[PDB]
Amino acid sequence: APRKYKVYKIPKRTTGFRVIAQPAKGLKDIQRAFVQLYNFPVHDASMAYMKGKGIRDNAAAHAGNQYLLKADLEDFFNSITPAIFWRCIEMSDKFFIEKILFWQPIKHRKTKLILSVGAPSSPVISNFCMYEFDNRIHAACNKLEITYTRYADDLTFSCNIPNVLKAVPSTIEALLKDLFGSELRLNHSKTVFSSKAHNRHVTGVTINNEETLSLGRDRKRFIKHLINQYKYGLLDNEDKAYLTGLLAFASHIEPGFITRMNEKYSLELMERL
Amino acid sequence: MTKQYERKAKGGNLLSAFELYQRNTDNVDEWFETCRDYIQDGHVDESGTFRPDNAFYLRRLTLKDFRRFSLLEIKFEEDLTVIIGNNGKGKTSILYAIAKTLSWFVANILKEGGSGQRLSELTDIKNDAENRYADVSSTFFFGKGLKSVPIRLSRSALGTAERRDSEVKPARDLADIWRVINEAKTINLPTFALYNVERSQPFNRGRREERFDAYSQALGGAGRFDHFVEWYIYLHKRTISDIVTESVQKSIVEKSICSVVPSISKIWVEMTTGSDLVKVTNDGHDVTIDQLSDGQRVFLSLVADLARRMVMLNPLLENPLEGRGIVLIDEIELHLHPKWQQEVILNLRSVFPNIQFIITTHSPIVLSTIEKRCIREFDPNDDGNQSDS
Amino acid sequence: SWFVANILKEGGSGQRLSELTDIKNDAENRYADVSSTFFFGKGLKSVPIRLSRSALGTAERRDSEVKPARDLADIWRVINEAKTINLPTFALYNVERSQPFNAG
Amino acid sequence: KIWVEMGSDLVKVTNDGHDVTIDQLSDGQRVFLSLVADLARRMVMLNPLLENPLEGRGIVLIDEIELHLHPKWQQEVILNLRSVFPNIQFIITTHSPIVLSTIEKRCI
Amino acid sequence: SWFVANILKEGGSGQRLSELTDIKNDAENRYADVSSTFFFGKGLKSVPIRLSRSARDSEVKPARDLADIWRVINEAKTINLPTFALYNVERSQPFNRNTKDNAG
Amino acid sequence: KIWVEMTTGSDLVKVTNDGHDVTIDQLSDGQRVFLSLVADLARRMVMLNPLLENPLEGRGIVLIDEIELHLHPKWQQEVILNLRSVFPNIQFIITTHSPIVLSTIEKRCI
RNA sequence: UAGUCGGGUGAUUAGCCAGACUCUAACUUAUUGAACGUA
Ligand SMILES: Nc1ncnc2c1ncn2[C@@H]1O[C@H](COP(=O)(O)OP(=O)(O)OP(=O)(O)O)[C@@H](O)[C@H]1O
Ligand SMILES: [Mg+2]
Repeated sequence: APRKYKVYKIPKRTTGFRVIAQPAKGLKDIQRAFVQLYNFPVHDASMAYMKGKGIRDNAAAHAGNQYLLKADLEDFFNSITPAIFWRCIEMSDKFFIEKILFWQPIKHRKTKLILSVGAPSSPVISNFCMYEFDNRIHAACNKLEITYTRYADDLTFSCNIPNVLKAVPSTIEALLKDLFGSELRLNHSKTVFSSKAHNRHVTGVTINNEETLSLGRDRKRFIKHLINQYKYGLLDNEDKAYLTGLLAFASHIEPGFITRMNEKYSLELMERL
Repeated sequence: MTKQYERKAKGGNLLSAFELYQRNTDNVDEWFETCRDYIQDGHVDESGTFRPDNAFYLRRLTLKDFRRFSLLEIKFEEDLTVIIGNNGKGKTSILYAIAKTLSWFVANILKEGGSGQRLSELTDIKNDAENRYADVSSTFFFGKGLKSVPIRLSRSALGTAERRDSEVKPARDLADIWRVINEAKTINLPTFALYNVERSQPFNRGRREERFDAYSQALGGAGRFDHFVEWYIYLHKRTISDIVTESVQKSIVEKSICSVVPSISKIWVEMTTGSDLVKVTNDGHDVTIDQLSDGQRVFLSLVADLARRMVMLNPLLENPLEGRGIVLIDEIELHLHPKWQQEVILNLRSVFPNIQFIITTHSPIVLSTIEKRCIREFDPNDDGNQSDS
Repeated sequence: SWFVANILKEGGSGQRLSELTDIKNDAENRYADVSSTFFFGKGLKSVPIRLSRSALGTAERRDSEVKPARDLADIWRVINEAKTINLPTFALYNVERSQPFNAG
Repeated sequence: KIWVEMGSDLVKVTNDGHDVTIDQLSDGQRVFLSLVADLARRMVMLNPLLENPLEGRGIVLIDEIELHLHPKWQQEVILNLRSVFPNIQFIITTHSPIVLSTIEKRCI
Repeated sequence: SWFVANILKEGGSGQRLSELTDIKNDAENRYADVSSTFFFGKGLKSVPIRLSRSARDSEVKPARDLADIWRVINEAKTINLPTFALYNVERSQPFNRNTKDNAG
Repeated sequence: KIWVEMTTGSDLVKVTNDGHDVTIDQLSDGQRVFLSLVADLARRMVMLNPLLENPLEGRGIVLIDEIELHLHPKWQQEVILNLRSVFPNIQFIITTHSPIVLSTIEKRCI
């Protein structure tokens, strides 16, 4: 149900906590069944929370560009409400859909209905809400030779032609106010411009100055200190599993790094882990 | 997660190291040292000037719907940024917003959970705006560890039933680090000042020897030359003796004042009468501060407040004037003869080197030797209501 | 003063201690507490209060704990507003009362 | 344009095309407005028989006339003052030598 | 100020020079003299007035006479009085924003 | 009694109240009032008696309403032990509520 | 000059090679959810 959620805190990698609301099991299954019953329109540029297309593809969409820009939607999930969903459906019996889809974080606000990050159905509705937003933004971008993707609160644009992304921020805002009234809003504090002169990266994947995806020198040094420790067996159980997971991540994003690590010490060492 | 914070702090992330300090041994000897050396490390370069290993300095301001502006961005140069325009554009609103964002730093170094200044729901939101709320977003920088410290002083318009929370929590966190580390062991704190037009006032006629009175009425606009005179008399009384860091503080402020202000060559305190008044050797004639002119008095009431706030806020720094901070000045040309206007900044940013001066002016002759990277210029036609020079 | 502030106005914040005078100058603690217990009838035989004040630059904001006294004062105010009830008469008289000597 | 808007009687001025208040006015716009409106009031009150009270007489002193004023505005302050106060004697001190360019050397 | 005061009421007395600040610090005489000279057109023409202050009196009679003439003439019938005004940096002040009803 | 400036950065008054060396703020309020009265009288009498070896031996009339105001009984029992010995030639006209001060005054002077 | 990308040595540091620079990085969130692995 809308109130059938459980709230908790998960910490942050630097300081502070984040508040999550995982649904109950029965409504979890009900919303999964609803997701299966009707598939929602989704734009290709939304390379997040879909089969196959992962972080690597979203970051590689901008590999072959030298000027990078992006903005972060302010309070993405919690802004979506019944009105946004139904306007999106109309633009292209219904009360139980409202009940199943949404969350009520306040005991008194029966109408304060929003998507939670925990909800397994939240990704599908989030992608569905911006089907025309992505349509128009990508149409404009490709009209001006701009590659645009969105990793779920990370609207990324890239291009090679100088002084074109400058108008893109404003564009975004305008379109937003046409589509979702004035409810969902951008985060002007996070908007970042970068070039081949600074530290570009999309969704955590670094983009080096040679138009290839990379783990970044930071990690490439961190999980090689970890490997040098494993060489002398100075890790632990959880730490060793952490190194294994990080090596798997580096294999997925930058297989060349794994090959070079193998050449560094051996093949059997990484088969062991 | 002791492990993830451990990894971050070992990388160099200051926030994770401080969080480890707040969990271990505090209900450790390693993470406390990391956090303190992060905010205490530095080197003396060729020019004999202490330089931080991590520099604290504003980086970006974004005024969304704030007074005249509907959107603006200033890459505060890290060190000197003179916003040259002319009346009606908003060079005072920028410093007002910056001071009100630094007020949270000051409030949360005064006391955890403190409260800083706030935008106004009557005079800070653009009247033509459709949002009916103003947002002063900002981002500071404090080194590789805390490369980005966001803040957002936001305020809705009076009568609109839609508040707008302010995101000051990162400021709370960084100020928490400063204050807690200062308590555990003495460190050097950041200086924050606002010298707007209100610093021009008649020379009318707390303990003043603390270290946290450097923050009293620091972002109001006038400074406190009353407090400076009181504290300087205090220093004189405490350091006559034979005729001590009080003596060194006194000498530092004396040299600062006698160097920045050209008319003033000496300054001391006399009590051969029953008054205990300050004498200034202005223009070669010994006088009192009441007898000083309007441009020899503010040019003193600025440098004196700054030097005071920076000797008794950077106690361990060999030269306290080299400490860090963010100083706003709203009209550097106030009451100053044009010849004075032509060398104000060249000397102001020569005895306060590591300070980020966000200065504003309308006299194009202030920008005499100032590099073009430091100048932000609202075009007379393309007025300030558009997102440099 | 807290009882007065809360009986008069809802959420009223009575007088607070002073960081400049109401803290012992020589105290390793670096905060001052003024705790006090009250007795109001057979029920609520112990209404506590603390007025705390810490110097500037201390890690924990040593804070007054005035919740129960505020609750009792709010009970006074609410029950008085509903029906008239005689209320406490707090007063102070120092050596300053030796001083020479609007219908609303 | 300057007018009074009714229920707290705000003074509204069309500054640079936008209706602001004396609070939402620069430090030079408001200071010049003060130094002008004060004289306007004084002379309207002390010259009740003149059909144009601004023509009255007197001595008006202004120290640092260029205070809170950018160079363009410095270049035309005294001239406008003399145009609205033809007969008032004006004794004006200053330190910025770009207001002198619009006066005769007789008055320096 | 003498001219101004002597118009409000008969025998007024305008301000005088300060003793601490208005006298030259190195003066060999220890007193300051300010000798002004106005022209009232051609009717009364010259009008001297000298203020003084020691660390010495002031001859202010001509101003008293001229202001008395203005005052009596205005009392008998309305005239146009002069406008004496000074503006210093103290006009640079925040807009108080606090209106007051002074009842005429 | 001294003034301590050239220490503590402020000017404080210091006394030897009861053998201590304290600040005058630690003195009892009644002692402070009596101190102010005595100092005022001494200053006035040294101003008005320039040609005199001890100016305190000058003439005059001093009135004191409630000489024992705010003074603890232990101080009342010593107030008037030195008024005449230090101000011989001045007529004191005092009024009082306390008998403890009367235990030091003759009936001739009551 | 500065920042930045991240090829090897050495062991999250230091330090040697490359390089490129629209006014213009700031490495994020777990148990949901994708993607990696593992079993
Ligand atoms: N709430 C507001 N709404 C609309 N315009 C405003 C508002 N606040 C200020 N302004 C604008 O500010 C302008 C005055 O300039 P401002 O005071 O902001 O800085 P400045 O003039 O450059 O520097 P200083 O005030 O020190 O002289 C007004 O003309 C007015 O148009
Ligand atoms: Mg002046």
